[PDB]
Amino acid sequence: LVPRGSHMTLILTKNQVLHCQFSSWYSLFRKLTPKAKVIKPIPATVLKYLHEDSIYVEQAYYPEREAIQLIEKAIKELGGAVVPKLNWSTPKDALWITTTGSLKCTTAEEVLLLLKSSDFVAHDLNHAFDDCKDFDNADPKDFSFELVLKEWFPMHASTEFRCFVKSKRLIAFCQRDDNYYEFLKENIDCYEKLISDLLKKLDTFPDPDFVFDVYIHKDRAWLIDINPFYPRTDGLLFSWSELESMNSENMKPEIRLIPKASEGENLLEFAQKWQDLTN
Amino acid sequence: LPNIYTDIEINYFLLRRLLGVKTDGQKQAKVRKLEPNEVLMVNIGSTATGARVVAVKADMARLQLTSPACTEINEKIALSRRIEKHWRLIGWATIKKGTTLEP
Ligand SMILES: Nc1ncnc2c1ncn2[C@@H]1O[C@H](COP(=O)(O)OP(=O)(O)OP(=O)(O)O)[C@@H](O)[C@H]1O
Ligand SMILES: [Mg+2]
Repeated sequence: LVPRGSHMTLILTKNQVLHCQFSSWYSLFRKLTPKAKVIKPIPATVLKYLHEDSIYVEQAYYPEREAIQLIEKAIKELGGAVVPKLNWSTPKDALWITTTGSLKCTTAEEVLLLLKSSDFVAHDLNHAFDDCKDFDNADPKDFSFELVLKEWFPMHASTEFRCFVKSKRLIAFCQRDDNYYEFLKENIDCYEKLISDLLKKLDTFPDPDFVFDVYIHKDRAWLIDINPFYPRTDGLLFSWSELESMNSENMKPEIRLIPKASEGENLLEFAQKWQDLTN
Repeated sequence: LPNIYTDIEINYFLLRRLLGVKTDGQKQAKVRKLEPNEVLMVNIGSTATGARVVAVKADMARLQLTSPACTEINEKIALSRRIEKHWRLIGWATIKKGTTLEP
């Protein structure tokens, strides 16, 4: 039998999708991720309401008082503000429906309005296994939908990075936001250390290829989510053909930042061009 | 006359049915009546916001936006409904009256 390399044509498997559920990796990496509450399985009344077309408001099916009180209970336990998510996706495509233009939710209605008007959430519900050769999508084993409520916090989009891992080795990472920040190039070596050390804490993760989203605040690289190593998840500043082409043997990852002088800067730059004449 | 509005009174018209042709040869689903306490998705220019339908008369509707929007009276609007986990275009309208945020 022919020994396959570590650059072969990527495919998606049932398991890969299952391991990437919030409940799946959260049990494993609770210590490394900011405060969250998971309602599993999602109250049947909430789920039935999500499948109903249009988006009817209480202020026509609406969820049972039991579920609303349950969601609202979890919200106060998370400081009154929360960021909702189903098993994998947050409703970031539906911030237009929100009063504040953000995923911040105080009311259980705020949560519902978002999930009910998001195509990413609609993907979670119907197309989670649309690419798995492992599973036959006709109607998905011992699986259930879950409502994740993550405690809201003022998170700066500047220090959010998407980190690519092929065969337990950090392949590359990039900025998650599409705006330029000058301070990133200055601290990139430190962020690279912070994110590489976090990966050391992710050796328990079931698959050898995954995309972990991070949030760096102070000298902390917080784990935000684990997305599959498949073009389904946005390669951002990297093409999925580039990610396949990368050496999973190389000790150094490829970093990508959003792109945009003193007498000192000039000759510190002219000191490096002196070391290009050497080695 | 541009201003920031929270509630808008629209003169509308709905489609007989949803856009497209079903590959089966089947007819697209009929666009149903505007319903109170239903959140639509209104395109007020470049602005995309939700609009809670509070009341309807004939070709008249009173919508209360999810957040304040920048427009004028007589602005052409596109009404959309969440059908089959897709934002389907249900009709078109024009602002007739509006309630400003503070003035
Ligand atoms: N607790 C939080 N407080 C504030 N903002 C948050 C919080 N969690 C996430 N966000 C914001 O939501 C965005 C998406 O969050 P998250 O990474 O958890 O969602 P996702 O849908 O799984 O990601 P993706 O769809 O890109 O794979 C983040 O980039 C950030 O701007
Ligand atoms: Mg994700």
